[PDB]
Amino acid sequence: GPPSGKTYMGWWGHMGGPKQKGITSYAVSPYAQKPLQGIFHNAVFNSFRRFKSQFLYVLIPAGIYWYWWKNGNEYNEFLYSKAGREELERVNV
Amino acid sequence: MAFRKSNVYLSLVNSYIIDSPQPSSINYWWNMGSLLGLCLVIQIVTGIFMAMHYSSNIELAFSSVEHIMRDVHNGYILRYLHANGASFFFMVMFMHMAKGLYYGSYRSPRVTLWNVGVIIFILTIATAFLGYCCVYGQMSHWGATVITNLFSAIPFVGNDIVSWLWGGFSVSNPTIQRFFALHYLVPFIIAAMVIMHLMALHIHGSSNPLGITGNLDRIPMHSYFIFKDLVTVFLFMLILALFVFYSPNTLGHPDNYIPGNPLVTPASIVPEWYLLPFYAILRSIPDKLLGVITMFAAILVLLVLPFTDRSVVRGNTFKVLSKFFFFIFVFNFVLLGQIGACHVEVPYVLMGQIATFIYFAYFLIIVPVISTIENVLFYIGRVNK
Amino acid sequence: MAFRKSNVYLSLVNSYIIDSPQPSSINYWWNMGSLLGLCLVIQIVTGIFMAMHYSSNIELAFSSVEHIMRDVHNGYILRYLHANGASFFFMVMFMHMAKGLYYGSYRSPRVTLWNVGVIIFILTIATAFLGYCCVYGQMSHWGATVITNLFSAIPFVGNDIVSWLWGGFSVSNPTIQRFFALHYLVPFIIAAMVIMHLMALHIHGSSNPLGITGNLDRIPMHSYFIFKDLVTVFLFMLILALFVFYSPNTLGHPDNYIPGNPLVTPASIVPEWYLLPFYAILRSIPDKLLGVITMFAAILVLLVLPFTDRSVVRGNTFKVLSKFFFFIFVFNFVLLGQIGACHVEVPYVLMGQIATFIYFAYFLIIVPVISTIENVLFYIGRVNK
Amino acid sequence: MTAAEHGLHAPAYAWSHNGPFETFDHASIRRGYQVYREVCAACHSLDRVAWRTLVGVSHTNEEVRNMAEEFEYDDEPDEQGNPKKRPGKLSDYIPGPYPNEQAARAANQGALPPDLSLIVKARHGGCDYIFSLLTGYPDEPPAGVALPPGSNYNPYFPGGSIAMARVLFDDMVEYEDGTPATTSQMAKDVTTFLNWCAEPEHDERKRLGLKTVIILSSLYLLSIWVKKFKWAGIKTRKFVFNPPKPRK
Amino acid sequence: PQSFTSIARIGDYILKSPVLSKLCVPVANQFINLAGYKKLGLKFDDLIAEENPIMQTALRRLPEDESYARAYRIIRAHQTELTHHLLPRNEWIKAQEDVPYLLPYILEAEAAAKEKDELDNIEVSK
Amino acid sequence: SFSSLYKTFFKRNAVFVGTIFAGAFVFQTVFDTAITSWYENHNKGKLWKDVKARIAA
Amino acid sequence: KSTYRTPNFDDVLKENNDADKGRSYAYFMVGAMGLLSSAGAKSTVETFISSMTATADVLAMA
Ligand code: HEM
Ligand code: HEM
Ligand code: HEM
Ligand code: HEM
Ligand code: HEM
Ligand SMILES: COc1c(O)c(C)c(C/C=C(\C)CC/C=C(\C)CC/C=C(\C)CC/C=C(\C)CC/C=C(\C)CCC=C(C)C)c(O)c1OC
Ligand SMILES: COc1c(O)c(C)c(C/C=C(\C)CC/C=C(\C)CC/C=C(\C)CC/C=C(\C)CC/C=C(\C)CCC=C(C)C)c(O)c1OC
Ligand SMILES: CCCCCCCCCCCO[C@@H]1O[C@H](CO)[C@@H](O[C@H]2O[C@H](CO)[C@@H](O)[C@H](O)[C@H]2O)[C@H](O)[C@H]1O
Ligand SMILES: O=C1C(O)=C([C@H]2CC[C@H](c3ccc(Cl)cc3)CC2)C(=O)c2ccccc21
Ligand SMILES: O=C1C(O)=C([C@H]2CC[C@H](c3ccc(Cl)cc3)CC2)C(=O)c2ccccc21
Repeated sequence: GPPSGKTYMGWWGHMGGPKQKGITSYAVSPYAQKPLQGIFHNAVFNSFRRFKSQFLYVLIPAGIYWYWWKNGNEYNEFLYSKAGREELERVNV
Repeated sequence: MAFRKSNVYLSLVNSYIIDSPQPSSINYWWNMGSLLGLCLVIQIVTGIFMAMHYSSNIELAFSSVEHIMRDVHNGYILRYLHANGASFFFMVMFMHMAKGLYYGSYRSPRVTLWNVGVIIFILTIATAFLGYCCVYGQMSHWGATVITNLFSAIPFVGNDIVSWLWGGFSVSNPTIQRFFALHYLVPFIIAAMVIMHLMALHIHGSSNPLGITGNLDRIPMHSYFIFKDLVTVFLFMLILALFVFYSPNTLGHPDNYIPGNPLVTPASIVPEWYLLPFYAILRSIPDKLLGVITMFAAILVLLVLPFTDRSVVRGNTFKVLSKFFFFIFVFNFVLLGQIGACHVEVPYVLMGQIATFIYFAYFLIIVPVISTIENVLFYIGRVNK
Repeated sequence: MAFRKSNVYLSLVNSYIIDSPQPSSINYWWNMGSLLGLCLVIQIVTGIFMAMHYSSNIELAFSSVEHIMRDVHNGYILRYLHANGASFFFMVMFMHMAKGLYYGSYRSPRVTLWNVGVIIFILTIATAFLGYCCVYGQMSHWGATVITNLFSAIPFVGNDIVSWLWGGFSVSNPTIQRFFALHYLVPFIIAAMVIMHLMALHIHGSSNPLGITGNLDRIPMHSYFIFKDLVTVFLFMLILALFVFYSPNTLGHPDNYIPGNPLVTPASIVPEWYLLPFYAILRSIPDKLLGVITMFAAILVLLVLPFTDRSVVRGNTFKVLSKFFFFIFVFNFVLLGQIGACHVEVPYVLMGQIATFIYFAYFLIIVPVISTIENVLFYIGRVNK
Repeated sequence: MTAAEHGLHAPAYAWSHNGPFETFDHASIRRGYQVYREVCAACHSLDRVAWRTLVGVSHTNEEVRNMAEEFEYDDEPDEQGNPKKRPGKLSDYIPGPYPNEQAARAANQGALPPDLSLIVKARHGGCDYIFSLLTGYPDEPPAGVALPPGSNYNPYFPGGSIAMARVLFDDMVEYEDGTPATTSQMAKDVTTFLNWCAEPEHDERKRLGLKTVIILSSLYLLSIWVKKFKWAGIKTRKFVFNPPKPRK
Repeated sequence: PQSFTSIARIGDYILKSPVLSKLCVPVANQFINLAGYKKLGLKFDDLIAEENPIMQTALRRLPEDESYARAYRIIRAHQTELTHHLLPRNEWIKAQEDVPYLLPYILEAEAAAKEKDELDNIEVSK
Repeated sequence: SFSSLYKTFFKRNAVFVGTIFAGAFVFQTVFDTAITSWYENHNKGKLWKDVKARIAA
Repeated sequence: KSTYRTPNFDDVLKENNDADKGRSYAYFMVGAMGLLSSAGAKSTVETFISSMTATADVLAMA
């Protein structure tokens, strides 16, 4: 194995990060817990929070886009209708 | 040491699939490359098994696929899986590329990682196109005419290139036969390339839905993500099962059960969905040479993204102004696609034009602007003086 | 550090082709794997380029190759190169496998290295056979009958396997078509496998025509061997040029310019030369099941070679009794081949039988014997008491 | 696009097979073949369908052997080197009315009647659009629409001008089972038969589809469960911070 | 890679002008809220992407107990983020906390670099 | 799934690779049994078998 | 605080009715997935292989 180029990742025991002191972790065996850890009840009060916190950032842009869609759509059905052939002969040439 | 670590072969297996240190915090978005490798494998298995009964002669071509449909045992399952799968390949790949924009994966040290995926994406379009030209229905023969013809756009030599590339006067027989052969070749090139793609991925490891450093809380891909990835997998197969058995053509164009005919283009030229947004961009340009260029540029521009992102953080996650336009971008891109399906009628053309602008402007203009602003909001939005 | 070392991609390139530390003492024998990789590349390029004009339908099949011959521009060069090249592939590969016996490369730590090449050698026979069945001349249709039929030798299920594998009553159309498709697939498997083969090679590095440790006088593959390998390369192309333009069929069987016919086997059944020594071994056995087994065993037995070599040194180089039988082995193997060409007449059958014995006895008997003796000559041939 | 160039949208009739659990109506298919045989065979090839393929679907082994031999396919030359006919076998493909593209057009004012074997997929809407173009030949080409010589009007075709004249006229087919040989019953059948023709695998395809999903769904839910289990230590994992005396 | 030295220039200017400052900072304040990040115990200097030399001059330099601090937050971040939740409301970093603890060094180092860049290409007039 | 009804067979170990394959082998017949039944019934009258019934020639 | 001072999983941990339901539920989970997977993997293979049995349009027993 020749030299390797330095990066920002290493493997365990030299992962690359800064030198941890102070934190203390605790966990419990996946056997040692309720099957269905926390389902329904209060785990769903979040299925509306994970929603709220973001929806606008999608809806607002989806909105802008879906109304713009509907508009010229309507507008096209018109100028290709009877009631529209007028405007057509003008807009189109 | 353990054997899987020591062996020349199993050490790779271990170090990319078992003992790999992943950020502890990554979510189901990251399951896409996994599900990407799964499609490529579905493409290659079902393809080969089908090729065993395929004929690439311009006569037998259209029929032989009907042969695979009417005659070969489970052959219809072979086709609907190949075809629907190619689509899911493309969806999943967009979602994979999405994820990379949103969390700003394209961003150093991951540039090469990113860049290579742009090569893969290119090769996957090249691949799937050829596989389409191999059915030899209507959409096939005319698809194959236009793509061959993109090369005329090349100054001087351009027509000849096309003639060559055709092996004669028209998209004829020496054409479907090379399109079959090149369809065989290329998927191995994707796989070749998926390997360098995974090598880049490997030396830096995955990012996170927080755009901070992973190196403080890693966990090993086995058995978490191996099991996590298994959830997206089955789900993937389910929807794919749904299409394949119940909606086998809810994704294809009926013009393609018509034997290709070199004298008569249809009058409903809708191309593949995953292709539409480019068809749109192409059409948007009333000039031949420029139009071509702009279509290709629609994909290349993806390479500036690490320079134009001016930010100081990777990720739209803590980025309101960034999120917002990011979904304008997504939604533009879908609209652009709707534009591809509709006729070159009004206001559609002009709508098409505006989206196209929005498209490139997002990489080239919105992003470096917004991100520079967003740096400055981050400063004055706290400090004293 | 330098860039070629630092880059994710160029570091491999460097470490396997530029900066690799080779034993200082290795000779032109070692140029074989290099020249091996070159054939595999000649096989794959010319193959694909030919496939563009090939049809794998049992009708058009024989003709389409004539098409490639009479019509496709430089198409005859495409064929004579594909075909003659496959042969040179096989020569060079035997010489490569020779070299490995003689200098006792098969010998730890290089077992896996060795073993994998046995897999490659198997896949190359599988590959080239299918490529033959794709001409669909006489030798093709009957070659393809017998190999398909080796599977009947399998207890019970054996006939069905063959029926399956045929896709019908005889080596028919669903056969040549799968034989074409599998011919496409497999060479990528060889290449896949050449990579693990080169990985094994890499972690131990090459041996030497002295069977001692390299680690005291290494030099880097660039620019010595890169240039050394270039000498064997051109020379290789020269003889290949010689055949290809002047002796294009001095290596093929004329029965194959005859369109295959399922009712009428010829009466001169000479199979390919690189295959002959096995044809011989096969025939040598008046029992069907056993005969098959012994043919396959003729290749597998190659895997015991690191156990039966009892010696204490790697290499026939300082080994008189070893050299001697080693060339009996080579020369047997060639004779065995001559036996394959001649009719099952006398004394040929009985000569065939004796060579076959000599063959397996060389791995299983001569070698561990001789080498154990040779250990003891090495002791008493010096020391006092 | 003017609603005239597009063609009128065929409506969502409620077919026997629509739905995830619905085999064709084989009785219906059986009728369509007669409606096929007596009416449209006059002009339309059905070349990618083979006699045997009918057996077990619309008919019985002889029933299809009978039909089969009513036609003389080409057959290998005698010992002299001169042609011969022969009846059909079940191994055969139902022969086209015409000997080539030309005579098909000669017999139709230069129109090329589409081979029907794949029609229910080579058209948008398909089953519906097939029914509707067949029960949608209205009496007269709407006020103002001026129709060419040898062309009919249909709202369901694009730009109405269809080179195929109407062909369903109540009872022209003698429904062997004894059903109202109407035009909306003559039609609904050839559609259900033509559906089959382009999608023979159909009933198995949903059968297997059924299995695939039930198993695959279960795997999905099963996989999920499993995941939360293996994650359970990481999910409920809980840290704490205690700053440390400054000395290093 | 828009420069911090450059964000300083712009953001200092805006902070100084009582004209600008009154217009901008309300929004900026509104922004560094909508970000969500102080709800994952994150100070803003935590977020700064590190895979580049300057930040690695700037973390090697960052006082010990300060790095232990960073650390806990960064792990607390990930941990919570993966729990698909937000912290106990009273664990959130409070508006007075989100202080540019890192920014001097980043600036300290940026400065140092731009200097060396210059001093590598310093020309001469005779 | 009840802790008694499971632990009976398997005590406190998972399923074993071969028992799996065994179940798989059995399940695969038991399933294609059920589902092919429920489907032939759901489509009663419609099957060519049901139509072969009435129709005579 | 002291490091021994052990956080609360009383929400997560099950009441001591049985320290063996969180194992038994899991194994029937992992196990029935194991089962079905295989059972599917089996069929997937069966399918491609049978892709090679004689096409529907050949068996000319004539
Ligand atoms: C054959 C197609 C592809 C395969 C097999 C593939 C595979 C993968 C895999 C397995 C990962 C790790 C899991 C994940 O992060 O999603 C990944 C991540 C990534 N991919 Fe791909 N990918 C493909 C397409 C692409 C494309 C088309 C691009 C860009 C145009 C791309 C760029 C990236 C980047 C930058 C990451 C790092 C994401 C992160 O930091 O989490 N990939 N890819
Ligand atoms: C990246 C991998 C692949 C992609 C994206 C891809 C894409 C496609 C597409 C879109 C079609 C037309 C499908 C249809 O509408 O019927 C097709 C057809 C076909 N492909 Fe592939 N293909 C891939 C790999 C392969 C491989 C490895 C083979 C091996 C022989 C193969 C063999 C075929 C054959 C014989 C057809 C014609 C039959 C059919 O259309 O279903 N493909 N391909
Ligand atoms: C695709 C076919 C093959 C390729 C591309 C290939 C490639 C190579 C290369 C490049 C080398 C280094 C140069 C040399 O030592 O000759 C090598 C050596 C070696 N090969 Fe192969 N080879 C092939 C076939 C085989 C086969 C068929 C076997 C055994 C059955 C084998 C076993 C070995 C061994 C044991 C060495 C080490 C030789 C030494 O110590 O010098 N190879 N091979
Ligand atoms: C290890 C690599 C290969 C070997 C050893 C091999 C072997 C052969 C052989 C012995 C023949 C019969 C040659 C003759 O007597 O005319 C053949 C034919 C053929 N091969 Fe390959 N082949 C290989 C790779 C490929 C590849 C990658 C392709 C890609 C399409 C290909 C395509 C063909 C075609 C179309 C033919 C029929 C035309 C001809 O026979 O020259 N081969 N192959
Ligand atoms: C069940 C009975 C029949 C059905 C379902 C049927 C169906 C069709 C269909 C689907 C088309 C395709 C037009 C399109 O959708 O674009 C067509 C066209 C045509 N049909 Fe028929 N047909 C039937 C009977 C007949 C008969 C009896 C004749 C003449 C004796 C005939 C002559 C033609 C001709 C000449 C065309 C060409 C029209 C064009 O090019 O637009 N058909 N038919
Ligand atoms: C850094 O983070 C990671 C991460 O690294 C990985 C690896 C995964 C897991 C992802 C993967 C394992 C994806 C890997 C993708 C691949 C390996 C794709 C490569 C696929 C190929 C190269 C296809 C090659 C296929 C063949 C040769 C099969 C063809 C053989 C055939 C057809 C034989 C059949 C023929 C006959 C005649 C029977 C993650 O989820 C992840 O996220 C946390
Ligand atoms: C330890 O000692 C060594 C040693 O290690 C090495 C490496 C060498 C040098 C040997 C080598 C470099 C051998 C390497 C062999 C290979 C790299 C073979 C691998 C070849 C492939 C994997 C083939 C793959 C080919 C393709 C994908 C090409 C196909 C592309 C095509 C056909 C495009 C054309 C199509 C169109 C439409 C234009 C030595 O000489 C040596 O001795 C001292
Ligand atoms: C790609 C195609 C895949 C096809 C389908 C694969 C099916 C996989 C089935 C494998 C079953 O493999 C099974 O795994 C279980 C763990 O759940 C193993 O159980 C083992 O570890 C468990 C703990 O998890 C212990 O209780 C037990 O004492 C031990 O034997 C067992 O040895 C093996 O019998
Ligand atoms: O006219 C076209 C056309 O222009 C495309 C388009 C779709 C996008 C293609 C494309 C090629 C390369 C890239 Cl990198 C992206 C998209 C270019 C051809 C088609 O796919 C098509 C299909 C069937 C009939 C006609 C047509
Ligand atoms: O009868 C045979 C025959 O037996 C072989 C033989 C040659 C060696 C083959 C072989 C197969 C596999 C291996 Cl690992 C080695 C050799 C087996 C078939 C032929 O190649 C052949 C070619 C043309 C006509 C007839 C025949």
